[PDB]
Amino acid sequence: YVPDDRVLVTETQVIRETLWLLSGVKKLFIFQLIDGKVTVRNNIIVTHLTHSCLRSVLEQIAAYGQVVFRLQEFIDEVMGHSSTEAPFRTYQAFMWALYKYFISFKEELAEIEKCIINNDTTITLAIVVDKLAPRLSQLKVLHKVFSTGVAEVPPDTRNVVRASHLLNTLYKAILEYDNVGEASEQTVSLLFSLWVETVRPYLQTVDEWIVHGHLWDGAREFIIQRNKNVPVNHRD
Amino acid sequence: MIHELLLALSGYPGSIFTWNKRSGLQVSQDFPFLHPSETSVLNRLCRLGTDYIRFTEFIEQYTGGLHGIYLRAFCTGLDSVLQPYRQALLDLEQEFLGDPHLSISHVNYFLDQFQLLFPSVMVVVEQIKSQKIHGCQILETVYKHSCGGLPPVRSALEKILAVCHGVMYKQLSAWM
Amino acid sequence: MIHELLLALSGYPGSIFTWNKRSGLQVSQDFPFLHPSETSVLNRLCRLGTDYIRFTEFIEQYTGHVQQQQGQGGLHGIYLRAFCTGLDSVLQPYRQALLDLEQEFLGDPHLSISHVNYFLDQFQLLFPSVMVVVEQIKSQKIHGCQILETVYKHSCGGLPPVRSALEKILAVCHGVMYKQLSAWM
Amino acid sequence: VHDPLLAITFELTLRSCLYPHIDKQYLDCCG
Amino acid sequence: ELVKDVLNVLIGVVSATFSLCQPAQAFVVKRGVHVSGASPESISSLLSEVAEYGTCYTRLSHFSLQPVLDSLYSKGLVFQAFTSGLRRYLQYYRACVLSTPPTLSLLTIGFLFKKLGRQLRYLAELCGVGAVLPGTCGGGPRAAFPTGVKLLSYLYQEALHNCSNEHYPVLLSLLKTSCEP
Repeated sequence: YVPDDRVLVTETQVIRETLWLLSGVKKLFIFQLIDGKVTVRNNIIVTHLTHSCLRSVLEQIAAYGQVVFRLQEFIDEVMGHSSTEAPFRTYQAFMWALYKYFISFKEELAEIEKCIINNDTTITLAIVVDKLAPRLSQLKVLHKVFSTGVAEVPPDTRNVVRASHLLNTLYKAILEYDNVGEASEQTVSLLFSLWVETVRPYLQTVDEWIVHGHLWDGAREFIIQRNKNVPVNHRD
Repeated sequence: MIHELLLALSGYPGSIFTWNKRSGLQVSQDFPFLHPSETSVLNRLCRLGTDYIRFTEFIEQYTGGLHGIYLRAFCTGLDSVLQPYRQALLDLEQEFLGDPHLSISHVNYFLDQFQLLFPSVMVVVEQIKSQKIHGCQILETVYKHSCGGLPPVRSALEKILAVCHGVMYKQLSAWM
Repeated sequence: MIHELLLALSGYPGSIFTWNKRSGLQVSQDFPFLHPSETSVLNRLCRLGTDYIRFTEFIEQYTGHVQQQQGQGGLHGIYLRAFCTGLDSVLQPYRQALLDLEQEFLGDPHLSISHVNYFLDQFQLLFPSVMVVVEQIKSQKIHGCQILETVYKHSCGGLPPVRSALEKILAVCHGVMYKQLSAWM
Repeated sequence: VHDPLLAITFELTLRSCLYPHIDKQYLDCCG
Repeated sequence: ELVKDVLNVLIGVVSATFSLCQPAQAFVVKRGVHVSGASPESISSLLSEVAEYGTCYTRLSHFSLQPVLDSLYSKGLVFQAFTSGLRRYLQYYRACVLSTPPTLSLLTIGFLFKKLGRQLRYLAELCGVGAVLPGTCGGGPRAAFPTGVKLLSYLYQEALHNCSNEHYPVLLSLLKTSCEP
């Protein structure tokens, strides 16, 4: 048999690679991405790990890596980094809440990194993987919500359709997870926070139009499109 | 070996412990490093790991066929019964990191309390799959084995069952 | 690779971070000692420093550079000066954030770049948003009070932090508008 | 106003404490 | 460690320098170029901005320090009042420079003093002397500073021009003192 050349990276370095991947980072030597599909690098070996089991766990992290990468890409697209005065105003609220969640997740990853760098305490792949288990539970639900709200129709031409659809896939999935039980109460709380900080723009538009009496929206965001409001006041 | 196994018992099978649909995690090789008969010990131990992949699959697909909110609650409970089986595989590695002479039989002994909870929860899960007990009759198949008699699996199925009542006490508290 | 980061983000390049006017701040992209994983993180951080340098340049260009000596809204104006005055004060918390970072790095001598990424990730979103606000003024040569509208229309941004940040600037510029109204009226 | 009343399986009922705001606003506005 | 010098570079010292000379030919501030002791180029550049503040302090301090001498025929009584008020400000600026902690971090010193640095550079450019020798042009121009009613009026038009900006209190104080004669 002919042995195959493999990089022989250290197991400790692998957790550092996983941690920066789980935070917003690209072009890591582990988890090489090719077409927006983060995939475990073909040849990595470690001392106290066989190739196959290492591939299996690394792929299992990379599956979550794809979710975090796509959410980061969406956030990047609508952070202002990129028309003339086209504030979507609901996609921005949704990404803002998503960003808050990603900040807290990044804080937990930062604490783990600090523990990894300076101590004699052993942090290995199994320890960290099972330590992030509550966050990993959140990420899959978040991926489903995003993959239905924003990726249902890939061409996604119309804008009022996008806004209504996103609000209506949050209001629906909260009902779906409302009666799963009182077992964790984690998923439902996450989804509810997303809903509140995604409906804030619509209800601001409401309250403004309610008391100040002038409907005020751009990109045809709101559902009662005042397409005919421009000239009708002339008729009396 | 003692890290490949302390991960193969977890989800990730590896080359040594090849996974197969008909039977899961059966290492089948003649190895100089392992003692000849240690495979048999490893087979008995891999029953536990095989079961673990089976539950993990089952929780994955939920949370035409089976569907409901109760399969989104039984599986959440099946995560909690398995939580002390994850922590108890972390602790094994923590001990094995330091002690360099400790052998497989400590894995056997330490993970021997999980050869009573798991086999008799597996019959519950295969019952729920072979018979499409989708709705409120899931409480029946949990309460029918919760009488039990083997205390590890009599309290395990109790943790599972109480969650299902947690769903039923909000479905029948919205109603009342 | 640690203290140099704070220097560059403070907005003065080092040999490791070559400033080119075209590419802003840019890592050399080739050092055998560091693996490519950290490079991308560094570039992401450098985007913020690039925006800070561009901001400081524009501010220096149009505020206090002359004793009021071609006067024109794009070129000069009390409102333009007010915008610069607001921009630097809105950028002040970035200054304070970098300051607290240096204190904590004095406290601890081995801190990963991810920690810096965290503590600065809130400005990572605010700075790009303000960039278009300045960019439209430069491109459209916006004149006089029309800057007030230009910032107001981005006051409907769906980012609450960006909204409050720009609101501060509009308060400052409403300062000068109210001031000119305070003589004629 | 939604958030204060929020801060004190009851999800539809949670939404049911957000409609009386519209009802009051319309009650003042029909006036 | 080197920062102690920089703290006193805010004041006139010799560790860093204000050679009263033609910009960058003999005019100098101590710097390490190419080979240096634990001083990558960026450190020198940061020291260079603090140096800009330092040169402005030294030039402005000379401009105001030069007293009437009791035979100031070229300038006026009102210019003498102007210089007195300016020195009042300079004394306050020196006091803040002193009030800086001796133990402070390298970046933090400059970030702490940014606002006062730009304020002072503006004040320098307000006067011809401070405007002259900016570092981007020689000492040759030597722009004539107005004196008398010309000076008073020039100050007031600058007050109108720069009314709204953060720098206006300084101008108001100078004008209050200057008008008294």
